[PDB]
Amino acid sequence: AFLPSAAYLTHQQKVLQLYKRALRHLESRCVHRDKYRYFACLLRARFDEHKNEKDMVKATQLLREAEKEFWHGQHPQPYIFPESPGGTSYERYECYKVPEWCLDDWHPSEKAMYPDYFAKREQWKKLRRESWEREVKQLQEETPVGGPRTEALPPARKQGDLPPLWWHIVTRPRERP
Amino acid sequence: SFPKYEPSRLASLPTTLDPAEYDISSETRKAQAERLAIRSRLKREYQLQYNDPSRRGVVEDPALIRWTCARSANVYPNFRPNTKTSLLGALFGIGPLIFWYYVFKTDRDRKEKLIQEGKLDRTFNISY
Amino acid sequence: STFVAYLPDYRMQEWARREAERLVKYREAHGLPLMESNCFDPSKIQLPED
Amino acid sequence: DAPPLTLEGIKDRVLYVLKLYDKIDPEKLSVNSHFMKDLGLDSLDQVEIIMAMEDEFGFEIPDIDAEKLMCPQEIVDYIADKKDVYE
Amino acid sequence: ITKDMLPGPYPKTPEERAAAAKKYNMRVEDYEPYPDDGMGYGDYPKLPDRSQQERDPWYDWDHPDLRLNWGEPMHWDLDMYIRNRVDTSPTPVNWNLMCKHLFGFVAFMLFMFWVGETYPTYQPVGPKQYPYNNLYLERGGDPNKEPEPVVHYEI
Amino acid sequence: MLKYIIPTMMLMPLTWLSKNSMIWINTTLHSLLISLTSLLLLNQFGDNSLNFSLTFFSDSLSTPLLILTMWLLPLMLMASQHHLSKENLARKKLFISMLILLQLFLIMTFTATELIFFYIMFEATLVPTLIIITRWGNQTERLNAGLYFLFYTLAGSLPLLVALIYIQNTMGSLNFLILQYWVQPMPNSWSNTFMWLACMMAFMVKMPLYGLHLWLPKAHVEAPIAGSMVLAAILLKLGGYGMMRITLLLNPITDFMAYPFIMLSLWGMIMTSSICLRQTDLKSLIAYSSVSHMALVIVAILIQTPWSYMGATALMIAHGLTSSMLFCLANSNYERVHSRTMILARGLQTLLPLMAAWWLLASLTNLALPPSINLIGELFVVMSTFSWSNITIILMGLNMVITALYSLYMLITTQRGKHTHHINNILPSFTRENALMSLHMLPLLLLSLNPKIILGPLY
Amino acid sequence: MNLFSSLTLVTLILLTMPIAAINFNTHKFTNYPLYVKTTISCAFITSMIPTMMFIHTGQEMIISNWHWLTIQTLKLSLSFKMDFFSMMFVPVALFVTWSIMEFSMWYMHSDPNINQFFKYLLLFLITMLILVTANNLFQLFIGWEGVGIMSFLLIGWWYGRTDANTAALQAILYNRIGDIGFILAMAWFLINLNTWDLQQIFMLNPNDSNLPLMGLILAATGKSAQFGLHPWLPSAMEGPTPVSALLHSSTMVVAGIFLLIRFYPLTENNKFGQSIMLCLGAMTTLFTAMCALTQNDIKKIIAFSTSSQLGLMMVTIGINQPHLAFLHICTHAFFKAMLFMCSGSIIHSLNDEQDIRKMGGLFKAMPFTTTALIIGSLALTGMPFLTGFYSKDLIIESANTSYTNAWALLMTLVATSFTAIYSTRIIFFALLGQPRFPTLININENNPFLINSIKRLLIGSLFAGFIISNNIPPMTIPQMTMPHYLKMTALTVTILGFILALEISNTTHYLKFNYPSNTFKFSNLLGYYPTIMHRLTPYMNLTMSQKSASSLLDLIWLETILPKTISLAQMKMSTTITSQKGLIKLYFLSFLITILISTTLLNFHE
Amino acid sequence: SWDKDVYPEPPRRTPAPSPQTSLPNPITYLTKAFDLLVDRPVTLVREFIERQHAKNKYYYYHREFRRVPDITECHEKDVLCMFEAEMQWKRDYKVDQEIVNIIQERLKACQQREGESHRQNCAKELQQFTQVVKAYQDRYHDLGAHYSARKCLAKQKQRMLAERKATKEAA
Repeated sequence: AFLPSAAYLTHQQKVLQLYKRALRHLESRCVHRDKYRYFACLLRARFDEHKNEKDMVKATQLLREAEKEFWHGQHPQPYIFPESPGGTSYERYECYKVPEWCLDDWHPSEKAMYPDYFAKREQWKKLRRESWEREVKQLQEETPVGGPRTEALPPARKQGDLPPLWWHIVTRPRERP
Repeated sequence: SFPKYEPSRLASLPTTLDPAEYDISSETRKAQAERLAIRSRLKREYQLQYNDPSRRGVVEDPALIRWTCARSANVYPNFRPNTKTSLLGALFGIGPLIFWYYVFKTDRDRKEKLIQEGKLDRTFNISY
Repeated sequence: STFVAYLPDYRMQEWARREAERLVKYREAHGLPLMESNCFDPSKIQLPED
Repeated sequence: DAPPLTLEGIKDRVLYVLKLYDKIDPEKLSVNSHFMKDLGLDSLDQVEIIMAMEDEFGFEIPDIDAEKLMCPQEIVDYIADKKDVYE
Repeated sequence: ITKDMLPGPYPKTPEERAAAAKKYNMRVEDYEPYPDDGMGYGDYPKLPDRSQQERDPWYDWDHPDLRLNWGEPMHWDLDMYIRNRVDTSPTPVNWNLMCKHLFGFVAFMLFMFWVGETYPTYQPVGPKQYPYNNLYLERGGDPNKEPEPVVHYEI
Repeated sequence: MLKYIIPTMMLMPLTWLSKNSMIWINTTLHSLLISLTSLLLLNQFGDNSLNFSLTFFSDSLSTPLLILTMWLLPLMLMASQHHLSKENLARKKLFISMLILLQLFLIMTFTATELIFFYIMFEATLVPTLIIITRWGNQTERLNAGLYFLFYTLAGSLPLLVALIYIQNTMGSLNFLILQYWVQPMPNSWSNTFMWLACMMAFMVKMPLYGLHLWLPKAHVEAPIAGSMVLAAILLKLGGYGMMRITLLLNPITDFMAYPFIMLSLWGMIMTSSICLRQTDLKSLIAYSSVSHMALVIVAILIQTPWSYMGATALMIAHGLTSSMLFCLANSNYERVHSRTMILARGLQTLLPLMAAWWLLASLTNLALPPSINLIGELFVVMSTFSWSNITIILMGLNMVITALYSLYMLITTQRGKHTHHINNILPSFTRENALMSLHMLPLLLLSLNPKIILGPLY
Repeated sequence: MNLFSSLTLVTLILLTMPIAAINFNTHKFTNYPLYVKTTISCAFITSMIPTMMFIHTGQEMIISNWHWLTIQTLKLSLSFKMDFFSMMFVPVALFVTWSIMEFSMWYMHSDPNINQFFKYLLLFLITMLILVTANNLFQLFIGWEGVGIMSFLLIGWWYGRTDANTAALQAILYNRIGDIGFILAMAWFLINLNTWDLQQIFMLNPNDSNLPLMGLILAATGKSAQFGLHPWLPSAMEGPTPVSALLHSSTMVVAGIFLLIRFYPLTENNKFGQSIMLCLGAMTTLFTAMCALTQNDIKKIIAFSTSSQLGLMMVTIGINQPHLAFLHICTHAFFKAMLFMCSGSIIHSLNDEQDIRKMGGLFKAMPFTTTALIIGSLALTGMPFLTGFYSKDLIIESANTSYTNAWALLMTLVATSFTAIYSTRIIFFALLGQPRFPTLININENNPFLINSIKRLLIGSLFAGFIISNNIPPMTIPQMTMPHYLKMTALTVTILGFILALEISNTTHYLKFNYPSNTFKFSNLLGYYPTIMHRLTPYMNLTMSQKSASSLLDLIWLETILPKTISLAQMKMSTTITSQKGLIKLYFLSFLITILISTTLLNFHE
Repeated sequence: SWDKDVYPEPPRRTPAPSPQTSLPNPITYLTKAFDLLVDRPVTLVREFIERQHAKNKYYYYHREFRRVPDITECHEKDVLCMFEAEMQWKRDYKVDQEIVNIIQERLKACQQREGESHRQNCAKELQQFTQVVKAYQDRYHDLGAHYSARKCLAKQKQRMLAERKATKEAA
């Protein structure tokens, strides 16, 4: 469907996604732990009934009818974790995730009260500006004709070389500022 | 049995119920590979223009400028006056105006006729 | 703000209230009605004869 | 309120949750054990184990990331990078 | 910016459509322009009319709030389909079933309220008996005129 | 009014004789001094106008507009002194000269005793605004906007000239006091129909009336900040003042004449407001908000009731100040992000807290939050129009939704949400910008205490 | 006179001075929430003293202390009206807001911007004190828009979460519809009575008073979250929990009900408005109770509960018993603040896990919180000799022995049963049962602020209902002679609801699986009301904003009619004029034709 | 101070507080503490300010206007006296608006003062208010936003003509 590395979802991935969503919806509909455990064992037995199959078309519309049945028997209000999207606490503290580059706009009066941290930040900035050239040199040659086919990035190859395009992942803001 | 999902303009079909997602033909495979390659090339261009230490400014997004110019300034050079546009302009451009004018003229004529015959309660109405 | 807070009795409006403080004081003493329904004297009006 | 967590505690809790599983044994369970190659389980067992840690730590791990959490050290790595350990 | 990277007229023949698809960085088959009804859409393609909520949030986007990648050719009505506005996510129940259920429920309750207004309920007692001609003087009646006196007796 | 014209004519060599680094400070100091001396026009009466000579007079209507104009000019010099820092010294001095000439033209126009002087000065206000728009504008197609503005104004105002000369040749004079004392009723004839049209269409063009408002969404966008402010906060009120003066002369035909035009606003201010629901350009959104407020002004003036007049002038002053502040906010954000796209810059509260506070205050004053002047004016207009007819409350009430439905929307997308990743040139707030926005906002909150000086000539 | 007016005005000034104190600040404050909490408590005492003197004597007054505007024949002045409603509403709101100070001081200690939060909430209380003590209608308008705007701000406290922004925009839209109704009522009163004061409105007593009554009904529907404009109150649950406990439960949501309480002499002589309010209230309380029957989020459940109580208060307004509704406000605020505040304590104690399906076993882990929740639920149900019994049960005694609508009373009783059902459902799921939270137990409530605050609210819910019900002057005639089967109606309905809800929870506890019925899908998707209209009402607007107003008319057709046709004709005939071949013979032939036409066809020489 | 006739007030009748319980009322002690703490220093400050006022006293006067012939004794298109007539008419309009404000204040004060007996104890105030607003509507209503003395004169002539046809159709 829409994945970063693969261009499609295989049959195994579809089955596992259906199993996980079915377990989540069954846990939502079966609030008490023991009823949920019993019906999870029943659902695992039902899934293992058709595990050993040799015809791909049979697995195809078996998965179609299973997804239709799961759509019919879903919870209208499924349980959502607080940090998951759609939850009550989703992307809340993202309002407080101030990016690091704003620290480059501070006054020298308020930069003098954190000397050591700003010295270490200067060292990190120097490391970034000396690693950018060799990281783009690494990414230029490794890229084949027509650009990269997948979104996966090559890792660090030579000793002393940082991975390409690493700044906006390593220096991303913390979860709890 | 089950109640089959009937999609509408404000209720899209679920992605896992789509038959086209369950197609394993080769043409869908090359289409998915081609769109993945296009998306990977655009993503690579973005994070190349994004992680540059020398750059301190706005990374230009051509798609956003394209969308704004399509919405704002490219609507009149690609307009042809035909029967559909004329009918939609006559139904929506002057219809509400004449309807509102008629209902307000009727209401004001009724109010003036009631006032001039001395039946409307205007005893304490001294602010106008 | 000092200037607009201290305009000298703007538009004579406050004065009008003081004038009202006189006028009803007159008209509550001589038994006259509170306010006439004619702005001008009707004895100095010549209606068009028909 | 909201006490911090350390990486040693993270692997202790993950091995604690793993060691209560009835399709696993507490003898050859280690922190560098592949679930199907060196331990011998199923893919259904894999997704159910991922769901077990999702219920344990109170947040949802997406399926695209869930397919690759294949050893207990990799699960500890994903929890470590999610929860910002060693601050 | 440059002139040939900007939208133009409606393409007709295959090679103009291929040039437009190259400009809009989609496939030549996924580029479906709006029909030439003379409305002003130009060569802008028709996205499948889906809200940004329908996109997977677990994907890492360049713009996480809009769930849109950099340089991705957006919908013609993208400002309608933002996460703070009109959505098109699937619902657990059918839309027409939802509409007929809601309309039938509100119509049944309004009819019940109508038939209850027609058929009231009360306590089987008489009226509130008031003194002084049903309180004529306290209700603002003029004391100079004497209305018809009502008199309330014992029972 | 020769105590204010001569200070501006002396400000002209003051900006033609200063050094290359001292033009802004000297012009700002002396224009603020003139703004301080501008308060002497408040010596008004509830029954008479303050007349100085045969050519200049000022009642309680033109006085707030004058104070707003020569208070706005120093704000203009502050707002336009950064993006012209790369310009030539001669062109910078020419820009200040055009602004000073425009202020002189406006203060001569607002105190015109006779209507022909008002008309010629009203058309004379075209030249510096057109020059500024077609010279210092940023976008490519600014010539089209300048041509549209000039031609809409001239095609409106030439039948106004013909009607004014016809009135002067017919009755004998064009003094406003004499016309107040020599007024004659106009019967319901087709000659009086075309007389009303010729006397009105210029002001309906410059208000602008819905249908003829197309010169606003262009000329408010591609113009610079000073031209945008002089287009949004003065000239529409110039047309409104002209319509207020003229409508005395056209009774009682208007009582059966203004039925379409009023309703041409009474629906239009709905759908134009709906355009602000679907706008990708912030400056166009501000311009369409100005269109809606001026349509409300059109309805209030055309129904010619007293409470409508008070609401019209109060909403005029409040909307002028609010639109100038919003245009300054748009200019500051455009300077920071180098794009007028609203969807681009997001989450500015996490980076700019004080600017977010100013955005919140400007948006709150735009949606008529009591007890600000905008709520007073719009409430008086709603009372007057409900006195006119009942059902029109709906045509105002739904607007009460849609205004909020865009203004807070303009507050949300530019301020609230996850901030943009690739934008990393958001500097901290300049002291000049904060000073300019406080000078925009604090007079409004101070006039909220004492609104009795800006409620019209008949309070 | 001397003590009363001075004490009320210094209560207002004491409450408004920390805003200036924080706006004239240069350094960093040392416990600014402690300072504002002390200010709130001192204002509570300073407002409770004239309340005590009013209880002693019965003294009411009106102070027009600042001549602001003298516009035409209308006079607008800063006027405060101290009557029974303001007298017995201000200290209750101040005490609840004092508990909100303490709970917010405990709760938001991890937030670095807590000073701005407390400033926002204090200035909200300023706006609401302007609302409830307003004499003229313009001051009530000021308070209305102030509390609406600051409700928008406090809902959008977390601006990075777009869901909160959507909820705030939805609340603003519904409050603007309420403002539509209020502005219509304002306009009719000014036109037909030439006043904005309540005194002249009460003195004049107009006969055909249907239109302002409908305007005020629309305003109360907009603000008090009645049916048709309800879902913003449950949708605004994504803000902070002290905001939900103070604003969206006890103080803000009763503003329209308070406004219609203030206008009792106008609705005391009109059957149509009373019937309309009664039907609307019954609709609201039954629909909101049915929506609250099968929900899973606790704060959503309590929001639907306070909307149902608002509908019940609308019902008891509609049967011409307004001071019963005011007593129900004064009794409702305490235990609703208690329930929301204990819920927020539980939510913070369990790492922000808000669903009730991941709960249980908190009966003994949270003893004080369980006691507070049990007492709050009992006061909600109508447990005798609690606070709610001193109001709610009483309106039941007035809901049967009156010339009223039958269906409205029927769904009022069914709504009472539903309130009992969901209260014991929340008790059964959150407190009782077995634990379901993740294995890291962080249950802790030993904080002096939280304990003292919930203790104060507990004492309030225990005794304030008795104090208010025995201290208010007798305003109307209570019903006494009435049969036995009608007397036990509220208690029998509550007990039947408790029994049925216990049975359905027990059947849920068994080992069975059932596919969901259509009734469960109706009661779980909020009556299908936010699922349909909020996907249809904006969309049908917004396409009109693009394909009918922006692109079709204001960019094409309006550009085509006046300027472009003129320009096209100009350029076309200019191209026809200047297309000469330069031949002099053609020019002289045209001269000949012109001369012939002038001599014959025009006859220019006569 | 204010004149008692233009803003009348009936004399107050405050009951004597008769105690029936043994519990002392705290409101009396609160009033005593208020008078001991607040009334004395404020009274001393006001006495000092009054002494400072009485050191230096100066007078201000109320402006008056004599009578000019009104708009009905003016030649048409003759500005130099009809301007004075219009000026006096506008001054009379302002004073009359203030009179209506006085009557409205009287009515509202009567309603608030009498409280729950407003339906019976304020008949005179409501009658005078109805009379003054009827006369105000008969004088100034429906003039328009550009009102002048000519418009009011025309409206008065129209009203008297309607009265004349009313008595002619009734005789």
